[PDB]
Amino acid sequence: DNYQELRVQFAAQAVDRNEIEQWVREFAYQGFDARRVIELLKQYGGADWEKDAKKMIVLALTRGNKPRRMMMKMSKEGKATVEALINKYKLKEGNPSRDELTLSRVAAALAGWTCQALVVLSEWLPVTGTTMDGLSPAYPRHMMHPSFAGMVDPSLPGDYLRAILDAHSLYLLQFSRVINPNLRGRTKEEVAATFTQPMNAAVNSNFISHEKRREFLKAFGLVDSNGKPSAAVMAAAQAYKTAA
Amino acid sequence: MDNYQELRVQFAAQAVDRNEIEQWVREFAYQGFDARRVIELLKQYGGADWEKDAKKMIVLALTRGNKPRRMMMKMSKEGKATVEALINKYKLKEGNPSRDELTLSRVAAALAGWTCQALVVLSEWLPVTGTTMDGLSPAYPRHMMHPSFAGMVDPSLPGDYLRAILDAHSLYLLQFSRVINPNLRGRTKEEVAATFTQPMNAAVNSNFISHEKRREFLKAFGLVDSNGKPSAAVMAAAQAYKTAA
Amino acid sequence: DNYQELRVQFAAQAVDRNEIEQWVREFAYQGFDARRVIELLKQYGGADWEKDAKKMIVLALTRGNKPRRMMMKMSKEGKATVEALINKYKLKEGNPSRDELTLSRVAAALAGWTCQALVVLSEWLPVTGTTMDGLSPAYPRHMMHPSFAGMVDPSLPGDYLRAILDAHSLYLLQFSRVINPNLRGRTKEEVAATFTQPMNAAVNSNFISHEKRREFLKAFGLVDSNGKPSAAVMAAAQAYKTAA
Amino acid sequence: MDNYQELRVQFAAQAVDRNEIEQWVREFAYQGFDARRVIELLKQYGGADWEKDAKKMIVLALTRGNKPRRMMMKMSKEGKATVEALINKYKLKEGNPSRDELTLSRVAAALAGWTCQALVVLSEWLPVTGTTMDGLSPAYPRHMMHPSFAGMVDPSLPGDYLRAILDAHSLYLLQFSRVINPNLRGRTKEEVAATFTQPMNAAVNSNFISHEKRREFLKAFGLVDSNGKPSAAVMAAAQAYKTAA
Amino acid sequence: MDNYQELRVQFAAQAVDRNEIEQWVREFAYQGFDARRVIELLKQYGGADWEKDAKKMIVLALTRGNKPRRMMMKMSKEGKATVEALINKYKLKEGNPSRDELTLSRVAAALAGWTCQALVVLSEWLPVTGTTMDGLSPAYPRHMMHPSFAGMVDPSLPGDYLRAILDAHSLYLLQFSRVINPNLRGRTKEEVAATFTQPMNAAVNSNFISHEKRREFLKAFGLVDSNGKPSAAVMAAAQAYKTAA
Amino acid sequence: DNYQELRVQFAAQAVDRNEIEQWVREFAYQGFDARRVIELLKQYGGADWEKDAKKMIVLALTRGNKPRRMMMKMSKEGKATVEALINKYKLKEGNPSRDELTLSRVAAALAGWTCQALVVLSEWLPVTGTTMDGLSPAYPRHMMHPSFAGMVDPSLPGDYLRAILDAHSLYLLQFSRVINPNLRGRTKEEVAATFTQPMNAAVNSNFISHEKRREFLKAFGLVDSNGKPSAAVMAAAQAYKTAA
Ligand SMILES: O=N[O-]
Ligand SMILES: O=N[O-]
Ligand SMILES: O=N[O-]
Ligand SMILES: O=N[O-]
Ligand SMILES: O=N[O-]
Ligand SMILES: O=N[O-]
Ligand code: NA
Ligand code: NA
Ligand code: NA
Ligand code: NA
Ligand code: NA
Ligand code: NA
Repeated sequence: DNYQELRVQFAAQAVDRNEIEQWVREFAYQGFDARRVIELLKQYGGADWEKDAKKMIVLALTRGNKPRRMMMKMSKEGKATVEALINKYKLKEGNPSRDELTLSRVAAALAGWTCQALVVLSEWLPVTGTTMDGLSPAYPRHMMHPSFAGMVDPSLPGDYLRAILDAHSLYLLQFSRVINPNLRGRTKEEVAATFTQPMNAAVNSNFISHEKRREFLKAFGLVDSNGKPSAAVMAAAQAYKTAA
Repeated sequence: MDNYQELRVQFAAQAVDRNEIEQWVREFAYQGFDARRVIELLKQYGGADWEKDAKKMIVLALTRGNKPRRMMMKMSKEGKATVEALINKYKLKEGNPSRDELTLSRVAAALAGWTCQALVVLSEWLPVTGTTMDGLSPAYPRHMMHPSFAGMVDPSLPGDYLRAILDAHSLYLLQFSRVINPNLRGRTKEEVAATFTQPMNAAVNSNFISHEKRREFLKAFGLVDSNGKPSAAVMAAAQAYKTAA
Repeated sequence: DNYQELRVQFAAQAVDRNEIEQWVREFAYQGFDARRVIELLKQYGGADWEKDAKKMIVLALTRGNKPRRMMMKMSKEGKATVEALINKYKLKEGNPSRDELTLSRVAAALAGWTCQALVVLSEWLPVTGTTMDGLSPAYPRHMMHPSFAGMVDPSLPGDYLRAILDAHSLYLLQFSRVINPNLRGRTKEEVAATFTQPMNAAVNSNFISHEKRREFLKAFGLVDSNGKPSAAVMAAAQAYKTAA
Repeated sequence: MDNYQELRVQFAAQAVDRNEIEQWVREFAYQGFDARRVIELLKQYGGADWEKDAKKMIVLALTRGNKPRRMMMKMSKEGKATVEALINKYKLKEGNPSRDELTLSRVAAALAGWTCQALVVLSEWLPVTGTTMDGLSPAYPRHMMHPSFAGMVDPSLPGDYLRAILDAHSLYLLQFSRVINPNLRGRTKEEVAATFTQPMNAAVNSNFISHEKRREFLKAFGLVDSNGKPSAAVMAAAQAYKTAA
Repeated sequence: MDNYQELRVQFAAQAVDRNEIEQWVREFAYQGFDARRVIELLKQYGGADWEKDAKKMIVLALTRGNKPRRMMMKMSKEGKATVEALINKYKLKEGNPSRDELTLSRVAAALAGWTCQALVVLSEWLPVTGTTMDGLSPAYPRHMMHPSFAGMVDPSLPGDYLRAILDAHSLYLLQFSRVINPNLRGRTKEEVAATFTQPMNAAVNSNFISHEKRREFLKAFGLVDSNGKPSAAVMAAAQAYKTAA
Repeated sequence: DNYQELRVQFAAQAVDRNEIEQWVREFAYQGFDARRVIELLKQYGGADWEKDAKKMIVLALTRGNKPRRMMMKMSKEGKATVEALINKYKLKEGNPSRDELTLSRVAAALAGWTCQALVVLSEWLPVTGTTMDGLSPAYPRHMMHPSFAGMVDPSLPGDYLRAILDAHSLYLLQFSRVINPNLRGRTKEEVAATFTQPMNAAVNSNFISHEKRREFLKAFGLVDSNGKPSAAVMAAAQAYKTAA
């Protein structure tokens, strides 16, 4: 048994690009499992799942991702509603197994609705639309949640895709610093290192086709019928370039 | 079949109803305290004695704070006995307990109409005195000198008038928050504001005391005129908050 | 049961200034209970209480307020005397109940004698008279303990009262910083925030009448027969104004 | 008698044999991992499946890191199942365990000849990308972009050529060590170098893969010519490391 | 009746007797050690061997310190055995125990008349050497180079002469306190002085060894003349302490 | 029993310089017991002790003084050798009793060989000869371990002795800072305060006579036949003078 010979023979094995890249995708970072999230919503929720999901998205966007914590500072009626949601959907916090629901996961799996809701919810978010407008004129409300990444069509022409992601990153920079106060004294590049992984995971996920995602981007007014980013997106992308 | 992509796209096609969503926002919003429950508990525990006891507890809250066991350690024998009896009768707690528990601060907040009037008498015995406030803004409104005041604000006031009322009140909240907490020593105005704006806005926007009755109190307190326009003293304090550090 | 109506009716209740101010006084900060202190001294001490109290005042002023701690660095004779005092008077430390004695409480309750003793004890105090003299010429020794606050007549004309308290505060500023080393890097205003509460409590307490307190101030040479502060008091008040 | 001074002086008179002492130095030198044991364990646990599984584990090491339980917490259901099976079959551990335990990093290191080739494909999915490296030194050699590369270095190369190869590799190691560890934020080049030079030199000088076969890999990778002279890209990267901060 | 105000005012009318109060001050003053008890314990434990053992313990205190168990860990077999026997015989402890316990430092302090003389021989083996002291003040008095020296000071010396003696001694205490404690690194002269002045003054003012016998030692040590006037070397060291940092 | 009289009579006792200085030496700091180290080596090692000691010195100089720690990062063969050494010689770490061996103690007790080995081992030491050469030209390799102190003849003329010790201290300054990283931000004088005690202990120990130590210094080329330090020693001494 010549271990040195086994080693050199191993090195002589093909470097199969197709095979290796498939493994990369198989082992890639995944933030959440959209198909499982919806399956669980339908399972626990039955006939009530759609309305309950909408409530859970409003909760995620205006109060956060800790159901037991938010209950401590809430009206009697609101607390009762959340209590019932926890018991019905077995809601957890943070990053449990894929067989468990969280408020943030509901928002992410149903991003088409979430992003639209941001238009309505703007002034009740941790970073408001008004604040974003100070950084870039008419900042797109549809981009104002990490859930937006799942609406991005990665097959857009490179320059258009980059503009969409840079624009969205301007929000992510502000949002990350509000949610995690310890990121306030860190550079843009350092903060980006913390939000790019989940962003790219959703951009490149197998959930919602390229064509359907671009349809959402067009419906949201983020790109025109030719896929070119809106003036507001271009402004925000430029603002990200010079952001600190 | 179980087409989750299809279910997701049809979910996205459903109405994003502004009126419906805004109702949910209100249902799920931050609540600092439950005024109706506070008064219910006062009446329950206090019976015929609740009104007088509530006034005592407000004076206690405004001059000694929100820690009944702590304040008893530095008090006259007679005062200590009064507070001891109040704790046992009303089951008083410290800080922020459940909705089913009373605290001194919650009594003051639930009964803000009286609390804000009492501030006129109590000015020189508050943690931040009226005299101190006067150095920051001339003739500072005494009615604004407790977090309880937020529950007297009418959120339907014209944007500029509402902003002035809140900015003026925030001048006090800035000083008060720094005095009661030596821990919040070297932080900026905005960092201190982050500690008081959430409970402030919750009381401003709560369903307790109608918009009209709130404005009536503001008028009675001399903080706004018949049209809701803030007084000279309020405007002065709002400007002082803008330039405050 | 209309809770909103109950609330507005409550607001319509009179704001009785006399009633409210009486409550303020009833609930006011009290540092110690002078009447109880003397009662306990007489009870535990019997025929020996007066002499023992004098010893306890010397202990409080030259060693501090921790009887068990000071015993660890004391002559055999001194240790035995303190041991006996602890056992006889059940002496405690810090802020126990009003039914318990401490060395500092004895000094405070019997401030008339304590303040006179300071003349003799000056160079053995944590802040010496010599040190005080560097800050203000001929600093009044009678003011050199927190116990002095109980000798202040709050009915003195405002300017005279202010001068007395400012003069006393010059000492309190130095003393607080010696006893609590963490106050050394804090501003005068910040240090004042820590000594003004117990000071004012004693100034405004119901123990020893206005007339009798002013008699002490006159006997100590701190005010003249017309209540006007001495030159030394005025000097110290001015020194406090410009102190850091 | 028991003359310890005499025994000590006669000990000092004994040979200080350079060849003997240098052999002891080698015997007792730092070892980061045991390549022969790694391959033995792979063959033992894997059987007919070991080669394909090893390739998977190398891709896993290079794109997700050295913590199999941690990476599983953010992975597809299918990916998680593959990794779970790999852990159970090969008894995978994290960090630096005993010689009798496999880790993902050890698989990559023991099979560096293949690992370094895979880096050409994997460039844009590594913690520090090839594109990032190109900004620091133009056309940075992809084959050098893993600590595994140290095991491909022939220590018998002429002094200047060896130094260039190692300096060029160290440019990557500087960036890589800072990226994977936010803990090593505000430290200098030399302080970061202190964390990677020991395992680097151990692999460079190890008895695994002959000097001649190592140089053959370097030649095949286009890093040196037929005489062992480093490529233009290697020289550029060596210079970049000199002036790096 | 129980008129506590009356009792308090009549208490204030009682004599504030300077002589009586000053006696109490002395009774209750800080005591660092009890010299009479130290010598009693030495005689008790040591019997016929106490004098020689005391000298050994003083040499031990001055050259190794006040931790007998610690010093044994870095000592010859013979030295260790001597110290071990001394610990068992005299029940030696570290730091500051009760009056009924001996320490090495207490032996040196209780027998300061001999300790200060031994410093002349021991100069170059102390934590701060005489040579080091000479760089700060020329011909620094060796007799002053231990805290034990404080017990040789006559507090009845004229104010200026006493101050000079203590200032000169304090120059050593400043250096000594900083050397034996790496913990007291970045503190000022006054902050270091706060750590040594209390035990210094206690020994200066203690009832052990008469004022006259203390001055006799000072004269014998060449530190003062027949009139109590400090030597040139003492004056030089006093001036050095004034300008020291 | 007059304790004051006993005290003054004690002071009247002779200050015997011979007696006192003998006690100083008896109680002096000792880093290790060379005679005991060799006795233990011979006892545990029997016929193998000399070869094993050489291995242990190479271990001490190239890996350090923690046998169980170094084993964790070592070849299978090397680990087995060290394991056997630990079991045979009952090797410990740090500062155990004199009846226990450590790797550093073997190197120190057999310094004559250790110092020669440094010539061979230079580039594998924590501070290399190459590094030392940057500070002082042709730095003497024989000085590059704390073990060297036991080769120093304290009877050398003062200037020659000082030059030897200053030269050796240049290495000790660099070495101490590498082994103890917390000494990096400390002054030369502060670092010296940590290495001078063990240095002087070995310089002045009763192990290996003055004549034999000087013979080693001459054989190592550190002094000439007249005891005068080499040019390299003088260079290093000067480098220590101006070192930070
Ligand atoms: O991790 N986003 O599918
Ligand atoms: O928390 N104010 O309703
Ligand atoms: O608290 N002084 O009565
Ligand atoms: O640790 N590389 O053999
Ligand atoms: O503490 N000296 O008596
Ligand atoms: O401590 N050296 O013998
Ligand atoms: Na998404
Ligand atoms: Na309302
Ligand atoms: Na008093
Ligand atoms: Na090899
Ligand atoms: Na005396
Ligand atoms: Na040695």
